[PDB]
Amino acid sequence: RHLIFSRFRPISVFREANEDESGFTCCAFSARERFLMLGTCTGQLKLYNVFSGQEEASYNCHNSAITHLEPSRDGSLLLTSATWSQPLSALWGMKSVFDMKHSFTEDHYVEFSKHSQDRVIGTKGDIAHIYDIQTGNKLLTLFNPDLANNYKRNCATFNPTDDLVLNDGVLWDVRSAQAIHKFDKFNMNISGVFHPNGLEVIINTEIWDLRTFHLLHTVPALDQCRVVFNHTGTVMYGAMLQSPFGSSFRTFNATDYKPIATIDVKRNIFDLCTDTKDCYLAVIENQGSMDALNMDTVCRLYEVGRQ
Amino acid sequence: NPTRLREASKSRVQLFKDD
Amino acid sequence: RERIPPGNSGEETIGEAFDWLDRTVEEINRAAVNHLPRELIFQVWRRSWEYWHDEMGMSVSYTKYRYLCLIQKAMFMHCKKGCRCLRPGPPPPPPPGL
Ligand SMILES: [Zn+2]
Repeated sequence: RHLIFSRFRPISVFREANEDESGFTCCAFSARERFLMLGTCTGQLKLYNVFSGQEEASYNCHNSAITHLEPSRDGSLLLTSATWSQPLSALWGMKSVFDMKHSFTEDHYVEFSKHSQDRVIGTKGDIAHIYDIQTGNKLLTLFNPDLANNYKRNCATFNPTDDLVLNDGVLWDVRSAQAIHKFDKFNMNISGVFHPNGLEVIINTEIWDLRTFHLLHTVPALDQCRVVFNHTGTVMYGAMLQSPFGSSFRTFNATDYKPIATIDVKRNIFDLCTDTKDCYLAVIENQGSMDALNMDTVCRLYEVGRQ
Repeated sequence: NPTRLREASKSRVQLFKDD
Repeated sequence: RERIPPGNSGEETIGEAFDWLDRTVEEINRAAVNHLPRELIFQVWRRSWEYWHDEMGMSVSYTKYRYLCLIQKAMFMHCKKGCRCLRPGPPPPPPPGL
């Protein structure tokens, strides 16, 4: 594990086919991983065949930069979020025709429920909304002004069984819509994430015990990092957001929180994602600056476990 | 102009580049 | 194999593409002055214009487009850091089978 997840080897580069300046901002694998899905700075979404490298479809989703993509487990649905243009988030269908199903006009981030995906959780500033996928109707809003932490990058989220919600550093019980606990605030930005094991809560550098609210680990190398887990919850990838984007990503052992490797890519990292096989890692990689009137941003594909 | 981009074999960028 | 719907980007008309470009540049500017320093906007606009319009001789449409992509990236960077600062939809699918 420390051997495999410390070795990465670039095998291809994807660029926007018709552009003079590539403008990718976001990536995700499709449900069956035949395609890489790439959002762009202008609000389009491009699908590239991983095997052949060909672009196969382009869609027009938003009017500003794509910030988040999440295909549903079955591949019939897709969530998107953008940057400044309303609607900021939306729900698309991916069957015979690409179509828009629902708008979440003011939600800057959006996520499927984790057990059965019949619900969407949305985030508007410090407020969480839960929606029903069929109707689009808002089922409940979670908010408490006396308990808020006002994290700058707040992103509400379900726990693996869908019985709990984390929002702005507050544990909510969904069934009763009552606040259960409020986690101590030690940073200004990162609001936190559930471990796939269902036992721990990870908030910036602090790992808390979900049952007893004990402080279990302090992991300094996670500070201000955007966190992603692999499919089995054994490995964490992180990329630092202080352009404030770091040029490295770090791998961690997800069971004991021990560091594995730091991989310098010599490009600013905008985003990254993993398949379900631990075969490939995809990274959005930027070079240049506003001063040079050049912000070429490309996607590099890596083999995991080979050097 | 009701011509589709696909009818013209153009993307947005190419369309703006030609004029 | 996995299948995906055909793209709709090519289903936008020429006329509506030009209007999209004009309308969006104006809107991004009005939005960006509430997040980014005003003189940064002015500076990127004027330099983009000197380079692609005056120096390289590209159309005003191409010039506006290179400029928009740069501002969209600036806005992306601003919002990812976290922000506490004080209209026709998508084109139709192509007809199935064609
Ligand atoms: Zn702002």
